[PDB]
Amino acid sequence: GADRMSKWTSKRGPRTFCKGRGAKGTGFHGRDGKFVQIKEMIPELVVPELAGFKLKPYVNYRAPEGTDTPLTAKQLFLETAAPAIEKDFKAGTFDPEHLEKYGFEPTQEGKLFQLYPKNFPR
Amino acid sequence: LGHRYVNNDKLSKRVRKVWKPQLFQRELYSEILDKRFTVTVTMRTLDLIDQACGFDFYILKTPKEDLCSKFGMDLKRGMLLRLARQDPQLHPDDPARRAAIYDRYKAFVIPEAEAEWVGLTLDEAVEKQRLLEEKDPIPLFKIFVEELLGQLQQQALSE
Amino acid sequence: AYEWGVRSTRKPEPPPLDRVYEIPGLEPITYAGKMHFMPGLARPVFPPWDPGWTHPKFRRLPPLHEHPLYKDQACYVFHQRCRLLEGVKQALWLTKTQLIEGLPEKVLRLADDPRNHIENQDERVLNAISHARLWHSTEDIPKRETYCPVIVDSLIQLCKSQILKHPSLARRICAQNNTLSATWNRESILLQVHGSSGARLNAKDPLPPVASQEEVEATKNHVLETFYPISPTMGLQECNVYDVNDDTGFQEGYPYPCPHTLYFLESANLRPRRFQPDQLRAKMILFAFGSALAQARLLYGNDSKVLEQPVVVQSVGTDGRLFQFLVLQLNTTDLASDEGVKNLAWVDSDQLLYQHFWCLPVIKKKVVVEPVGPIGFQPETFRKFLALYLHGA
Amino acid sequence: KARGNEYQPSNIKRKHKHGWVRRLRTPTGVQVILRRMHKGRKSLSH
Amino acid sequence: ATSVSWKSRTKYTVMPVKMRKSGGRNHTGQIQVHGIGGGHKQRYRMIDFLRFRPEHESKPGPFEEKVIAVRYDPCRSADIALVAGGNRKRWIIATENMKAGDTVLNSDHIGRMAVAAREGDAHPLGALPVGTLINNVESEPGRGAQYIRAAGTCGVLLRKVNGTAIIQLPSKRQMQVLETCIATVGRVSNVDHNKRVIGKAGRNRWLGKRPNSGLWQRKGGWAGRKIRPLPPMKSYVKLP
RNA sequence: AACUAUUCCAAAAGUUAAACAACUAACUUAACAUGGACUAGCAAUUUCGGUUGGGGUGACC
RNA sequence: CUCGCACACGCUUACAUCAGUAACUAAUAAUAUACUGAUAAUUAACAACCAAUAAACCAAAACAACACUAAAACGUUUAUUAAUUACAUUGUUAACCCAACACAGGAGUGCACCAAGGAAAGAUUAAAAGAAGUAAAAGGAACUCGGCAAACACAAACCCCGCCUGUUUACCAAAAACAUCACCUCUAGCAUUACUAGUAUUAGAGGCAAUGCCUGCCCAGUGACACCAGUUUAACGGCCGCGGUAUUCUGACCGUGCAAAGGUAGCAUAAUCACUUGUUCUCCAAAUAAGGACUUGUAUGAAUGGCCACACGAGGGUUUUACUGUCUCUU
RNA sequence: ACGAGCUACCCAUGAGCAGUUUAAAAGAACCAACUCAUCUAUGUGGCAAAAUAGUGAGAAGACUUGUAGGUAGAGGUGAAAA
RNA sequence: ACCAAAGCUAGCUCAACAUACUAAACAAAUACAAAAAUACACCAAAAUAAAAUAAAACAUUCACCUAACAUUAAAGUAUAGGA
Ligand SMILES: [Mg+2]
Ligand SMILES: [Mg+2]
Ligand SMILES: [Mg+2]
Ligand SMILES: [Mg+2]
Ligand SMILES: [Mg+2]
Ligand SMILES: [Mg+2]
Ligand SMILES: [Mg+2]
Ligand SMILES: [Mg+2]
Ligand SMILES: [Mg+2]
Ligand SMILES: [Mg+2]
Ligand SMILES: [Mg+2]
Ligand SMILES: [Mg+2]
Ligand SMILES: [Mg+2]
Ligand SMILES: [Mg+2]
Ligand SMILES: [Mg+2]
Ligand SMILES: [Mg+2]
Ligand SMILES: [Mg+2]
Ligand SMILES: [Mg+2]
Ligand SMILES: [Mg+2]
Ligand SMILES: [Mg+2]
Ligand SMILES: [Mg+2]
Ligand SMILES: [Mg+2]
Ligand SMILES: [Mg+2]
Ligand SMILES: [Mg+2]
Ligand SMILES: [Mg+2]
Ligand SMILES: [Mg+2]
Ligand SMILES: [Mg+2]
Ligand SMILES: [Mg+2]
Ligand SMILES: [Mg+2]
Ligand SMILES: [Mg+2]
Ligand SMILES: [Mg+2]
Ligand SMILES: [Mg+2]
Ligand SMILES: [Mg+2]
Ligand SMILES: [Mg+2]
Ligand SMILES: [Mg+2]
Ligand SMILES: [Mg+2]
Ligand SMILES: [Mg+2]
Ligand SMILES: [Mg+2]
Ligand SMILES: [Mg+2]
Ligand SMILES: [Mg+2]
Ligand SMILES: [Mg+2]
Ligand SMILES: [Mg+2]
Ligand SMILES: [Mg+2]
Ligand SMILES: [Mg+2]
Ligand SMILES: [Mg+2]
Ligand SMILES: [Mg+2]
Ligand SMILES: [Mg+2]
Ligand SMILES: [Mg+2]
Ligand SMILES: [Mg+2]
Ligand SMILES: [Mg+2]
Ligand SMILES: [Mg+2]
Ligand SMILES: [Mg+2]
Ligand SMILES: [Mg+2]
Ligand SMILES: [Mg+2]
Ligand SMILES: [Mg+2]
Ligand SMILES: [Mg+2]
Ligand SMILES: [Mg+2]
Ligand SMILES: [Mg+2]
Ligand SMILES: [Mg+2]
Ligand SMILES: [Mg+2]
Ligand SMILES: [Mg+2]
Ligand SMILES: [Mg+2]
Ligand SMILES: [Mg+2]
Ligand SMILES: [Mg+2]
Ligand SMILES: [Mg+2]
Ligand SMILES: [Mg+2]
Ligand SMILES: [Mg+2]
Ligand SMILES: [Mg+2]
Repeated sequence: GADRMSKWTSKRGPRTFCKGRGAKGTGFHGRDGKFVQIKEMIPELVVPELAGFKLKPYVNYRAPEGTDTPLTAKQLFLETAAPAIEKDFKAGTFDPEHLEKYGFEPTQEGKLFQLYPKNFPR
Repeated sequence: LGHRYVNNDKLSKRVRKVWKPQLFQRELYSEILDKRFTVTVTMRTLDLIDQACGFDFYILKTPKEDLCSKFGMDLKRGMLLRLARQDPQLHPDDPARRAAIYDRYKAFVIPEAEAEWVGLTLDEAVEKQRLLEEKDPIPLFKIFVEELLGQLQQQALSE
Repeated sequence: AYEWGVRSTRKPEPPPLDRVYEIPGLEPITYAGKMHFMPGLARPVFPPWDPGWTHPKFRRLPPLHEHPLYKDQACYVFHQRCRLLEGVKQALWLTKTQLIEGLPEKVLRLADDPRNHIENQDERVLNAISHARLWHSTEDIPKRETYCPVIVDSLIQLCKSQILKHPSLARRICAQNNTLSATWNRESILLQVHGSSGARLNAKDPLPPVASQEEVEATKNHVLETFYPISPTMGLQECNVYDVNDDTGFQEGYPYPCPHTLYFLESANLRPRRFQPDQLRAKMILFAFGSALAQARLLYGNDSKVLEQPVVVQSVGTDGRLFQFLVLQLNTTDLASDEGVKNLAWVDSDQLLYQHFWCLPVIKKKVVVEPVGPIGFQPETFRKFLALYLHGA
Repeated sequence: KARGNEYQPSNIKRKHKHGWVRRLRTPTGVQVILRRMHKGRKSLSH
Repeated sequence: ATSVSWKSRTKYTVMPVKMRKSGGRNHTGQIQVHGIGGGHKQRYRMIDFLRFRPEHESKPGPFEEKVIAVRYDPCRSADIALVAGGNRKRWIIATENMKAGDTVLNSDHIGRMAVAAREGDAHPLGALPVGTLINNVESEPGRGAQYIRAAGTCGVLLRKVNGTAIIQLPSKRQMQVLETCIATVGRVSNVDHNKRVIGKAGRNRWLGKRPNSGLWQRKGGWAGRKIRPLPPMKSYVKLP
């Protein structure tokens, strides 16, 4: 009676059925029928030099935790744009038209990593 | 859609029957929209157009329920818009004809906010209203900047 | 007239546009807003899409007229695979050439000298045939696609074995798949023989002209036969994008400048995908001619003139059991007029290297009637082959 | 002759006849899926 | 479900093109015509039924073509001929004695003197003698041949009246046409196709015919020998 | 009944004379196609009264 | 003793190693490919995935020389553009699948007939009856519905019905039923989804059953054409009496009634209501069987076809030989 | 609503047919694989919801057969056996 | 003496109220043969409910039968029906 419940996988069908397990495509099919890899699609791991740096996978037990404050858009506004805006309004140099000097970005399409359509994996 | 008795004797067979209107291909001229549409109409439609004395009259002069067509309501929405706007593009060359025509229909003229909602399905309406309300959510940088300017201008005015 | 599509197939005419699009001064409301189809709303119309940066693969095919090499003169091209309706007639007419039955007598004298035979001819050639037709494959009965090039190459080897006795034969080099472009103008019709042949034997030194002056002058009085209903261009490729430049497949300063012999194989399994023997003859006429013409315009130049120094090229062609021999002498670079001196071609046609071949013993009433091997063998055809190979020395 | 072996398995046939896509390509099929959803079936379709 | 007809190929080709038989089934898949299916596999040769077809629109004049070969065709009863002129070849339906290496004239030109009719010649009806034998007959001018294409069939031109031709179809019915319509002169190929004897049920299967049903039906009123006065004459001439 | 063909009347589009005699009618119809009829095909719905020296036939009511 | 190895399709870890099996799976144990647990495992070169648009090509596969008819699967080259840059992704176990079972069943292809696979018997005893086999004195169908089955035989003849190869009631009918070449009727004058990319030597709706000799008479009824007349039977269907006569049984002849025509040719006790085991000849020692004739069959009979015939038939009957445990009569 | 993965008939696309006899691949002949299912005996809650053993019929064809697709119940399909 | 026996919980049922009415969970993947990141299109649609049954058969008829308007009465009245 075949099998209803067990999931549908490349192991199950005929020769003609190949369904990946969910790894991401690195390329396309070329002229010779041979497969071509696109160096840009292959994720390049960015790994910092860890050797000269002191932090460890675990933390000392007598070391204290702290009162837990989730970072909010407000707190981030106040630690960054608030001192600068206050400095330039107190000096009357404040310009409601261009906020770009404070770090505000009008549109995301220029820069490499955009936040809203979210150009980057991790 | 219904049933009939054959022979009209109640004692005969009872039988499903459907009575279909006789349809015609006729091209009609709209003055206000200045156009000839090729429309399927009935003899009844032609008689009502005759009775209301104009094609455009018939379309303006009849309620939504009596036309029954979505196309009728769109014709009406169109020329109602052309009347409330007094659209110059009607007859670009001759303001004489334009004023002459816009004249006879002056009884049906309705404001603009009303005129674009007349012939609308609930679907089309909901869509339209969704498009008028379409806004990209305002960056929190803006809002926080305005709160901060409020606070700074009340710190400056207090001393 | 009866048109050749069928309504059911031709891509469906666009749905009749929504009625809200006939009403002047009115904005239709569409599902275009929601980025997906909805019933109850009008179908949106979109501008033909322009992805401002063009992608090499996924772009629409560039129309032909946009090319830098586009020209309004239709040029008729003959490439490796074209079939001519009237084969040798057409070939001759396009080439301005007279046909002669046998091979040149120089070549025949080269063929009948017992000095020019190999060690054991009948033995070695029977072996070459058997090898090609049977022994060279794992399978019982090899297909033609394998055994045609094999037998031509076996024979080329048998002849190459004579480099010991006449050591001028090392002055030659073999080439495969060269671009060949020869453009010429004939009777207001523009012709170009363009493409690749299979295999080409090139020499360092040119080939001595094989026709006495009597032949060349008897050529002046010869009238070209004509096929009235059929245009001479029939079977060629009408082409609107082409280059007119003389191109032999090699750049300047090629150590082996002089085409010697062209080899044309028909290796195809199906009959209909091969050439009729006649069409094949035509093919090698045209191609030999192109090969010649290129050279002729290299050593002399684009000016159209009768030649004080004729150019000679040879060609061989095959079913693999059946050979076509051709020798061509090019006397003329002006083909525009019909009335001058004509080029010369000797064609030895339909020369059987062997009658038939049996790969399995044929048995009748539990006895062996016919053994494995070739039936009938013409040493003559190989002799002619050798001759054409030996024409340089 | 002898019966009961009527079912001769093929995955292509299985999924073409009874599969998800096949059930969504027609209104009736969609009503099948809807009924099964209603009853709370573990497997809506093949 | 829905099947697509094999009959879509836009450009004309002399080369045999591959076709799919469908035994009696419409595009819905039900049987429409009983008793059809599974003959030998067949390729289809495209036939040009418009005999007068100027190669280029540049030179309109009456032109002449050579007959290259006369071949068997699986699709129809008549034998067909490969005909070439200018740069183009086409298949046409071969007349009875048409042989390879032949010459055939195609002409739209009328004239007061008529014409001496050869076989493969195509002329407008007006241009022929009044007793001639014709095949591949157009209905309206420019339409292409429909009538009288079967093997060994011939119609006959009966008379010419009022810029119009009246001809006699193989069913012995009369047909009236403008005299500007083209027809080919002669009897169609393969005249003995009538006398061919299918030897065994098998051969009938080779021809793609499935056997009759087995049900016994009592003959009805329709059967008998009906002797009907020959029908009135068909006229494709449109009166003003 | 529907459906499929036939035939006809009406609907719809038209076209003609200014009609005839003395001191309004008639005709037309390409494909669709409506309402009402006609003739068939293909069909739709429904039923097999009782008595009886078992039922049936016959007879009877 | 011999259904073996692999692939496809399918199955989905049932495979492998170590350990355990009181009980659970094996129709029983031993122990374990099938129960239990833990731990592992199939690695791409094979396979899947793996370009479009124009243009030249009428020329079968059959060892393909060349042809046959039913007219036939399978590609080159030329031009125009085709991201150009190691290593992508996925199938890889098995003793397996479909039959409720570890089912004598069903299962495509390539290679093999052994080099690979396997075990008919848990242990006895040697009653009947039953199954399967080998042998049998004398006889040789006397058995029996029938030579069913069997046999050291593996041959000849004759009828009936169907011409023939073929098809059919999967699971009680394989036939004399159906189809079928052939022959006949009807209906159609024509274009982009069937018929058909066809065109009356064609295509549909049917009848009948090759071949051979034939296919008689009837249009009143009922149909169908012709919208009424009239035409149609290779349309549905029909095709008779009573009295008197040759010395005598018969009735060429005569009378008369009724019909639209009055059953013609042929064949005939038939696969043909009954009478019927008709009568006679042949075959047997003996026949309601078989064959041949006679034959009113008052209910045969001519394309709902009639008569002969070749070849053919797991059709239904009959004779001869031969063979035999079918039987005498069993062992 | 769901069903043509069985089966009836189609459409695409593949695959098989050795030996012998014959001028012959002729819906010829002998006889395997293969396909059928004649006659008998077993079996009859069986090995089997149609099998086993023997015996038979066809075996280059109106042949067998794989894969994918089609036709759906007032229907389909049918070399009519409802 | 075996096989067995005994529980009182899991939850349910019917109403009331009620805001208002597609719960929960969504990182990725999901309408290729659902759970398979990535290429030039198509997309979509409606036609009266019928019958079993009651009428002791059945032929016109046969409440309710997936259409908001409740309740006390008028009233099983006027009417409708092979009356
Ligand atoms: Mg299941
Ligand atoms: Mg798979
Ligand atoms: Mg697999
Ligand atoms: Mg790679
Ligand atoms: Mg089952
Ligand atoms: Mg055909
Ligand atoms: Mg033919
Ligand atoms: Mg028939
Ligand atoms: Mg019949
Ligand atoms: Mg009723
Ligand atoms: Mg009764
Ligand atoms: Mg009674
Ligand atoms: Mg009684
Ligand atoms: Mg009694
Ligand atoms: Mg009675
Ligand atoms: Mg399983
Ligand atoms: Mg294990
Ligand atoms: Mg156990
Ligand atoms: Mg394996
Ligand atoms: Mg035992
Ligand atoms: Mg015993
Ligand atoms: Mg015994
Ligand atoms: Mg014995
Ligand atoms: Mg004995
Ligand atoms: Mg006896
Ligand atoms: Mg006895
Ligand atoms: Mg026997
Ligand atoms: Mg015997
Ligand atoms: Mg015997
Ligand atoms: Mg028979
Ligand atoms: Mg049976
Ligand atoms: Mg069967
Ligand atoms: Mg049989
Ligand atoms: Mg049986
Ligand atoms: Mg019969
Ligand atoms: Mg006859
Ligand atoms: Mg007969
Ligand atoms: Mg008769
Ligand atoms: Mg009559
Ligand atoms: Mg009559
Ligand atoms: Mg007799
Ligand atoms: Mg009798
Ligand atoms: Mg009788
Ligand atoms: Mg009859
Ligand atoms: Mg009879
Ligand atoms: Mg015979
Ligand atoms: Mg017999
Ligand atoms: Mg038989
Ligand atoms: Mg039989
Ligand atoms: Mg199937
Ligand atoms: Mg054989
Ligand atoms: Mg045979
Ligand atoms: Mg058996
Ligand atoms: Mg036995
Ligand atoms: Mg056997
Ligand atoms: Mg046999
Ligand atoms: Mg036989
Ligand atoms: Mg299917
Ligand atoms: Mg019923
Ligand atoms: Mg039916
Ligand atoms: Mg069948
Ligand atoms: Mg019957
Ligand atoms: Mg019956
Ligand atoms: Mg009742
Ligand atoms: Mg009751
Ligand atoms: Mg009842
Ligand atoms: Mg009801
Ligand atoms: Mg009343």
